[PDB]
Amino acid sequence: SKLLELLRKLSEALHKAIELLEKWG
Amino acid sequence: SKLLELLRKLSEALHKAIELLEKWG
Amino acid sequence: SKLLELLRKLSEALHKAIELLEKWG
Amino acid sequence: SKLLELLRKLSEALHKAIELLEKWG
Amino acid sequence: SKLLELLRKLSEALHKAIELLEKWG
Amino acid sequence: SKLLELLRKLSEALHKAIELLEKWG
Amino acid sequence: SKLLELLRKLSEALHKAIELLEKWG
Amino acid sequence: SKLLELLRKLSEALHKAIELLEKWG
Amino acid sequence: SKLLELLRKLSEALHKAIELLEKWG
Amino acid sequence: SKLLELLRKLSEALHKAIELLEKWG
Amino acid sequence: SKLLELLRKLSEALHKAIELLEKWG
Amino acid sequence: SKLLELLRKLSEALHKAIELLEKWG
Amino acid sequence: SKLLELLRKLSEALHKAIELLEKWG
Amino acid sequence: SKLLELLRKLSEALHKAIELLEKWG
Amino acid sequence: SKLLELLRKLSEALHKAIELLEKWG
Amino acid sequence: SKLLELLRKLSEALHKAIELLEKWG
Amino acid sequence: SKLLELLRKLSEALHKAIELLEKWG
Amino acid sequence: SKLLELLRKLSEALHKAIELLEKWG
Amino acid sequence: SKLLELLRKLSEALHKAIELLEKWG
Amino acid sequence: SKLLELLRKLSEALHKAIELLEKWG
Amino acid sequence: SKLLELLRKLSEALHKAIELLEKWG
Repeated sequence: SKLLELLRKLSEALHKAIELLEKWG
Repeated sequence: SKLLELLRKLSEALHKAIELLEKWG
Repeated sequence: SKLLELLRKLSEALHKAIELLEKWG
Repeated sequence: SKLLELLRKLSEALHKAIELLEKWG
Repeated sequence: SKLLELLRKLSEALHKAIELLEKWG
Repeated sequence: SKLLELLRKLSEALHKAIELLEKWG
Repeated sequence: SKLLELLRKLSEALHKAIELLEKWG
Repeated sequence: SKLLELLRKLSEALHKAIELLEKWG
Repeated sequence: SKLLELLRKLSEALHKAIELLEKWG
Repeated sequence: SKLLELLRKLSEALHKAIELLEKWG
Repeated sequence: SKLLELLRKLSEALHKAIELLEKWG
Repeated sequence: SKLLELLRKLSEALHKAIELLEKWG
Repeated sequence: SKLLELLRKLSEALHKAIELLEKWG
Repeated sequence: SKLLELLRKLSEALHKAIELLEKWG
Repeated sequence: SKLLELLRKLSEALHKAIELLEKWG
Repeated sequence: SKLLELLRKLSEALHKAIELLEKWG
Repeated sequence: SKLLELLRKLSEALHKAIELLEKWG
Repeated sequence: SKLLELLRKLSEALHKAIELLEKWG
Repeated sequence: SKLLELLRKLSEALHKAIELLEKWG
Repeated sequence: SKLLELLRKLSEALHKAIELLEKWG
Repeated sequence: SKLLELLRKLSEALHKAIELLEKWG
């Protein structure tokens, strides 16, 4: 469960970073 | 522009698949 | 309903990729 | 050009089918 | 309506695939 | 050649029958 | 062989559509 | 059920034509 | 080759979706 | 099982198209 | 180049997620 | 703001990973 | 094994994206 | 056990610094 | 740039924490 | 070494957040 | 308050690091 | 050893001083 | 400004303690 | 050498913390 | 009591330093 929550947390950091790239470019 | 929206749609889907993993496991 | 949400999102991404293939090709 | 029109056409139909799965499911 | 729209869309994909066969053959 | 032509005419008819199914349905 | 298999498949589909046209009309 | 059957047949014909496209192309 | 291999892949998915529509509907 | 099989097949197709985009671009 | 490599890697993680979803589901 | 939100999201996952590391080691 | 390989995959994608942000920004 | 305790400690501080940056920025 | 540089530094730490989890797990 | 490598990494990131807080305040 | 909490946090991590140097030295 | 011991003693006094700054501040 | 200078000096000492744990460890 | 300059670094933070209490007290 | 305790601690660190000067010198 704690390794699934880490995956979820990592995933949503990745979505924010992609979101910033599309906002920029 | 089109490339970055494809990028965003991928990570939006990747997130929703990981959300499902956490809900299942 | 979330399994079908995931399915819908993947087909959206598939369509946008193939759209980009036609514009490039 | 013709082959890419076919991929796009097929991609539209696949999207229409998954859209009907989600409405029925 | 959705079912008939999908049948029409598939029918065009099939027609342009056969159009491509005839040109290639 | 003649066989590919018959394939084309068959698909033309199949598409025009589906078109009138949608018009009637 | 596959060309005639396809031709047979189109014919079988054309008949199913026409069959539904008569039921509806 | 009859429109769904018609739909299946069109998909089968469409895949048979793609088999030939792949071989010829 | 790669375009036609993708073309095949769309068809297979479309057929899987339709088989599910037919079973639900 | 069928929802997941179709989900696998969309991802499989989506991965193939992006592979082409990377070669083309 | 780098934008496309990120797109390909997103696709790979999306497929691994789904492969896991298919295994669990 | 968006950069700072990413930083925050990044170090939460990192804290979670180290918590896992601590529990495992 | 597969859950952790997925973790590695998201991690690699995250670093790719931030590498892009740094180059763009 | 002790050296991972130090990892956890630096992780807590790094997070608190980020949180201050985010509130100040 | 100090933000971006900072982000790059945490992304590196995250990756190494992950890489240790997968070797440990 | 791999653990110490991480710990050095966290030290770098913490010091650069502190440097940012000193510059901003 | 937040600034002072961060100083206390840093101080206590430094003490734990020096504790560790004592054991290894 | 005596150099390590003085280091520990220095860190101790530093912590209680910061502990006093936080109570006073 | 004096609290931030003290904060700078704390992290500066902590980094050097870490950097010496890596030689000794 | 580095152990001796850690000693110096700790001493300067110790001095600045006491100077703050004298200023505050 | 806390001011007097910090004073006792500082006295101890300085005495320890004297010891070291006596050993080296």
